[PDB]
Amino acid sequence: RSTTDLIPIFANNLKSSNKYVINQNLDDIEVYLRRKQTERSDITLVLGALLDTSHKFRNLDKDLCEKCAKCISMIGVLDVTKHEFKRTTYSENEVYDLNDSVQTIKFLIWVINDILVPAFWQSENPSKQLFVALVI
Amino acid sequence: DLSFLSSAKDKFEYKSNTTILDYRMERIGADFVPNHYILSMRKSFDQLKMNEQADADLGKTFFTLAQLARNNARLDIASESLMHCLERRLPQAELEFAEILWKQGENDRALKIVQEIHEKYQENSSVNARDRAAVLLKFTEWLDLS
Amino acid sequence: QYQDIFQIKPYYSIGLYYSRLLERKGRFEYRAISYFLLAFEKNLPKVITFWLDNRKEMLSKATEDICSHVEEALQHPTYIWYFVLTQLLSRLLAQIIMHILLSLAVEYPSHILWYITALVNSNSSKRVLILEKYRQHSQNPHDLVSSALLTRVCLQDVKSITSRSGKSLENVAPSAMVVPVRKNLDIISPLESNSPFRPVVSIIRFGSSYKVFSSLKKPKQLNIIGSDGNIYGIMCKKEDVRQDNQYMQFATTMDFLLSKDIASRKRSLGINIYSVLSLREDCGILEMVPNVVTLRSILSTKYESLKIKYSLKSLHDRWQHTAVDGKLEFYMEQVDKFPPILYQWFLENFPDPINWFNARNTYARSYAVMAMVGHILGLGDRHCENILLDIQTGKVLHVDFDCLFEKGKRLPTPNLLDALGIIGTEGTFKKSSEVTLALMRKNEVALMNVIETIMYDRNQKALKVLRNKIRGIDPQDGLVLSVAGQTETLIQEATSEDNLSKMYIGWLPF
Amino acid sequence: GMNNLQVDSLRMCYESIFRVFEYCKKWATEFKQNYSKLHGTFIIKDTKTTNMLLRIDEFLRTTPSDLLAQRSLETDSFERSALYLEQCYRQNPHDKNQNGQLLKNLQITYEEIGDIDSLDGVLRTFATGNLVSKIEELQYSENWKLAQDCFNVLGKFDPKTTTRMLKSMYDHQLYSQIISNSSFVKEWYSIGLEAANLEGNVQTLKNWVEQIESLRNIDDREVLLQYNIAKALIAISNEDPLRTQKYIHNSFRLIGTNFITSSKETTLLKKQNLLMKLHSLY
Repeated sequence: RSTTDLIPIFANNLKSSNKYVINQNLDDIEVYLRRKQTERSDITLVLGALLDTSHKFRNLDKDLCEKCAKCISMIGVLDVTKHEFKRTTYSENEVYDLNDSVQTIKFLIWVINDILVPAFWQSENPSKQLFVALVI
Repeated sequence: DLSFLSSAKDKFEYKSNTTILDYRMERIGADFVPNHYILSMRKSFDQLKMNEQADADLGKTFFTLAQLARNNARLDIASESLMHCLERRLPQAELEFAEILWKQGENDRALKIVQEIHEKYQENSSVNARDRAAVLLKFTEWLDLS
Repeated sequence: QYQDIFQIKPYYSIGLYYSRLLERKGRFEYRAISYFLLAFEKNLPKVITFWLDNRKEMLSKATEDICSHVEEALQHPTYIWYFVLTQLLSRLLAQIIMHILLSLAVEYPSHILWYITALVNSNSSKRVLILEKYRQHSQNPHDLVSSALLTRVCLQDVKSITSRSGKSLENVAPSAMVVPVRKNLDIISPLESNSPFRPVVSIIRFGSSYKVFSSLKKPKQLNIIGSDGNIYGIMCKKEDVRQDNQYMQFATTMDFLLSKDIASRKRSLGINIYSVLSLREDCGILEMVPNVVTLRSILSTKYESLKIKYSLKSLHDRWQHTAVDGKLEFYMEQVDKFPPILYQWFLENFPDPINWFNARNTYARSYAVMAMVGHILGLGDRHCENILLDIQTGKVLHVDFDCLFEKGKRLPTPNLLDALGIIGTEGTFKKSSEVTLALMRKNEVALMNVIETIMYDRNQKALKVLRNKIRGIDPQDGLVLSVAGQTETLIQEATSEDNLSKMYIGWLPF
Repeated sequence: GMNNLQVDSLRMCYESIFRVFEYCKKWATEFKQNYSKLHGTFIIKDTKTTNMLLRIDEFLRTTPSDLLAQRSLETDSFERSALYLEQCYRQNPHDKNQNGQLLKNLQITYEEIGDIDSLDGVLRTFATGNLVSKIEELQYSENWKLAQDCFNVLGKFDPKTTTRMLKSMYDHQLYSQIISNSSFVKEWYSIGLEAANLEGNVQTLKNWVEQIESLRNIDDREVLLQYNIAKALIAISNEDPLRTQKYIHNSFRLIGTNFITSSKETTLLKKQNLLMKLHSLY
């Protein structure tokens, strides 16, 4: 209870990509805000994630995005200019696998760290993880 | 005038009847309310008959009504009829609605439109232009005192 | 109109206020002074122009006027004046205004010595590098004593900094960029408040000055890079500090420019903010924003070899090539012969277009903010690098100019037109200029007390013009050009078309 | 042959194409500031060769007319569903028929983003259309009222203009009118039922429920949300707090499936509508 603004925990547990973890996180989010706001008184990214929650679950598992929608309705509608933090760009990150062999190193490590990590981590794939072992 | 207008069937006794009523309208006194009522009557009178003659006149007629309507402040029928008169597409069916956008605090955008209309009137492409010179004059005193 | 109003501070809200419409019909001067001052605290430039200014009777009625100063100070928190205090403190060298020479230390005694030292940075213009100047120089030791009862470690830097500035007038050994973390930096700033409050004493400090201390530009420059903290930028170059009129007015007007919840920030046409305070009447280094780009070199690079590359290098020379019709063809042709091949800047610099809009919906804001109060600017012309077509961040900030200097008459660009908008800077005339002209709200003292005073310094009529603008913005083109008419009129006033043709061939128009 | 299936594979190929396009922008920006640090931004045979390589890769720009076809794929993604269409018109055609046929999608690009500042800032600036079209476009501008008059009477006195009628009218938020306009075809319902709820009368909104539910099989995504919204507001006026929960929950299940959308895609203040009826639902 002492921990005050603990949004990033929601950020991380909604970044979690599995049904049960997100369910338990999200219903917790509801039960949270209900009482907490009945009392009195970051706010953006819970909705920011819930967007993806519904969007991925907009072809799978109606109920998931249902609970998502219920909670966001519970949340509100967020005046635009104040408190809007939608991203601007990503990482194509020119890294020069060409000359500057140091940047070749940068290029290679970039390839790994970008996506190969969760791929090597979250994937449910035996053989690819074998390629993972070998080429990692 | 009405009972007459359903007693004159031929396009010569009704057509003459048009001049008859045209003079008849003179006496009505300069007061809008009366002109309003009478013109409303004859306008209902058209679409009732749906024939070529007042077919080809009712938009001009409503326009005549809106003329008084806005020299004494109501554009209801002005826009409520411009659309109609554009099926018969008068040479004023544009510039006077420009004018009605003009009588309000609006002058500038209606002015871009009627500067285009001043180009279209040097490009008169029309009758000898004395009456039609008056409309170019009409846009003239936009900028005359802008 | 004031007495029960402070119940609707009411100390004097009645007596002369009994005549609170006397002007609608110094006793009443000071009456208005105090009234407009406390116009919000029992829940304009008038005094700021009476500092240096019947006569016996009003002076008798100025006794309460020349007396209630510290009365307001104690009664007031008490920081409203502090903005004007700093604005004057950038050039610090009726008792209600006569008590102001020591006001620099007065701001320090009761409250934040941090913002006080921020102002001391401005006072270092004389401290480093008058009956008030010498008084301040003496009282600086007294100022430190009063702050006490590392104070000298917040005041001894002026000697070394003045030595450095003089050596600049006179790459590392002469400078030896020194002084790790201390009270502040070259990062002069808003010092924000309520209108949290700790911002009023903003504490952007300098971790380690970069030891390069070198730039050597065409005019004057000696800059450094980030060696101090999160971000920085400064150049201890040679330039008269008088131009900061525009600089301070912009940062200040940013307030009302962000006044209302969505009623002044949706479009939120925005340009630039940072504060400054020089070390001498001819030199200084201060804060700014990032992504520096060179306008004139960019004009050269637009189409390089024998093409839209800038050909106005003889701006100082072809100024005599100004002509009516020959230079009409010349400059109109140069418009295409320096065409806008920089339209790539955003769209290509912001590809996938998720980026194009990401800063382009603010580029709309900014290049609508090119005309906050524009056509009355009446300043000088843009020679080579005046504008800053920065990237990675949409903005615009003109280079220094002055007021009403034509000499060839210069006045009474096309590259900005065709590229902009999407196929032309058409939206720039109206789309958000509306807002840029829809200003109108409650600046009833803003423009006067700040900007009108600044224009007067650098160089009811203005108030009637303000009221006309206000009412006209609210109505359908008021009576004259006052809404969309005003937008188009201002556009055409700033851009007499064939004048770009018939342009002074020094600038080779666009 | 295939529609969405083929388009999905084509968009995956266009994602790879977009990756490649963005790659060089990400790349050469690094490259030339690395060459500038080595005293020679473009002053190097290798730098020129690199620029030539980039030009060769870009040579899949491949008839900016073909790029016009690719933009004519008209991505749900608004941003470059603009960018190359921008290019398609920008310098290239300036051709009266080309210009006119493009003006159609230029307005649709402003519609894709949402903010229609170019409706009068580009289309009406170039006077696209006649005086009738000018009057219609004028509505958003401070002139909206008499235009609404005519654009209502014409709807009384050509049904496809009736939908535009209801849209503009509803856009003056004047639900208190559309409740009366034609309370005594399909696209109109979204307009009408909203007012039929908003004004709040247990007698006309009964009638709108009756009118909607009689339809064959709506099967349509729009109207059902507002239908749920309404069919809630019988119980509230008849005091059964049990079932109101059921209908509002079903409202969630709808809104949370179809109208709920992609993650971010440039949409901020226009999401409001969709999210704000949700807020009020809560």
